[PDB]
Amino acid sequence: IYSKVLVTAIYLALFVVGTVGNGVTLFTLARKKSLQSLQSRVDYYLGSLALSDLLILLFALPVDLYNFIWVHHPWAFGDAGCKGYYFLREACTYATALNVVSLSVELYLAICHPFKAKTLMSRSRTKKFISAIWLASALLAIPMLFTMGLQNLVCTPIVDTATLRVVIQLNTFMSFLFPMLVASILNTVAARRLTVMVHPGRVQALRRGVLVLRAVVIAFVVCWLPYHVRRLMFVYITALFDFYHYFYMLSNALVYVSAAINPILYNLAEDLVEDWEKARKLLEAARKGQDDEVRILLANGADVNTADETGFTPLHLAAWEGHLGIVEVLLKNGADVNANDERGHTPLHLAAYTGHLEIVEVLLKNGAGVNATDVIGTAPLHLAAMWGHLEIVEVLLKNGADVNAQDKFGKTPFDLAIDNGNEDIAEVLQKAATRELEVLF
Ligand SMILES: COc1cccc(OC)c1-c1cc(C(=O)N[C@]2(C(=O)O)[C@@H]3C[C@H]4C[C@H](C[C@@H]2C4)C3)nn1-c1ccnc2cc(Cl)ccc12
Repeated sequence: IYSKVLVTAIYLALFVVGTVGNGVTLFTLARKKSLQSLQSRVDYYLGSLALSDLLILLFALPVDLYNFIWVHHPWAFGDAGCKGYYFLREACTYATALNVVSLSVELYLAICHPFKAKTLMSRSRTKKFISAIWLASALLAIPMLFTMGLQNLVCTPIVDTATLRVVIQLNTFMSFLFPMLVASILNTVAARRLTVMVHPGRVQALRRGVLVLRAVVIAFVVCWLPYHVRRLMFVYITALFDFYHYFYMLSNALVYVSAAINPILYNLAEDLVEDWEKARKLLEAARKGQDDEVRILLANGADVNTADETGFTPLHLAAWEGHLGIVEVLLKNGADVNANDERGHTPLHLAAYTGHLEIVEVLLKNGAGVNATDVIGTAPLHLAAMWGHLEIVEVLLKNGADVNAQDKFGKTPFDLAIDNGNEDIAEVLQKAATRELEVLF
């Protein structure tokens, strides 16, 4: 009896947040206009999946909560509500299945037949086609009007178990399993081709669409499998009989919980990957040298102080690749000049390494740590003397570089200069050293 309240509270909560959630999602994707066509066509399929979820929450859930609340009470929705409850529930399972299949085809064609896709696909055609999806869904659901009926009050099948075993089997085959098999094959083949095509506005959309499709396909199996499993049992199939009763109950809730959380989830997940893509784009743009792309991303709201798995900020990559323009703009939008990575390298280490003179100047001008030492004990002057960048050694020494600094290997930059046959560079450190001796006295 106590559980009834607990289930009610949970079931009511799922209803209000589920209806409003899917409603907001429906109204949002409606207003939403994207320049990339596929972005739109993806959102059309995401609309009809939110509609399918909303219908089930408005029409089906309330009937269940009554069936749960009033156990073994008369069916109080008439023969119309009886036949209709299963029509809508069957009409939505088809709609969802045809959407995830239609979406996966459009996204397969995009990647694997682009110059066949360009000549076939359009926002208008997708919109007109998603109508056909809901028609087919309604026509495929018509048989459930005749299978279910009212008797003595129970909304129970009004047809033989033989004829009923057929429809349940035909339902589960192409409202599930067929879509699952088609979605996973097409999305796999496409995703493999996509990761190869990497090894532009349209190309961005594809990576988004493939993520979306893998997210909805995983969300589709977790929700509808225990349900369709439960259905499949009726067709084929004690003390555990009462224990297998819990599965039936658990499978219903799952369809509802999923349908209610998916909007709250998708939006939560979209935000994270939305920024994760911006940050990933900035790092690529910085290292590549697309000074244009960087400008756009920083305005968009990309994190100036992003990092790699290694701990390479954009300023590390720009300084390393020697993109003075990108270095200048990164510092302009408040990049950490003294930022460290795993090995403990600052940008000034990398600009002294590759030997970009003016970047070394800019980093120091914007307050770079001149003596900054890494894990191995190495400093920027070690690296300039190592590669023999005489001009960089000059400015480093000029900006208060420690000519004496030794590493873990017990080698100073003076030694490294000699050890690389850099006769000129070595001569400058000797001069610099004896000057430091005289001020020390
Ligand atoms: C022989 O059936 C099973 C055997 C083993 C496990 C089962 O479910 C966990 C089932 C099963 C499936 C359905 C099952 O899927 N009913 C429906 C439903 O979804 O509500 C009903 C009946 C038809 C038309 C329509 C849609 C389908 C199939 C309404 N109902 N159902 C059950 C039938 C009879 N007694 C059961 C007792 C227990 Cl403890 C659990 C399940 C039972």
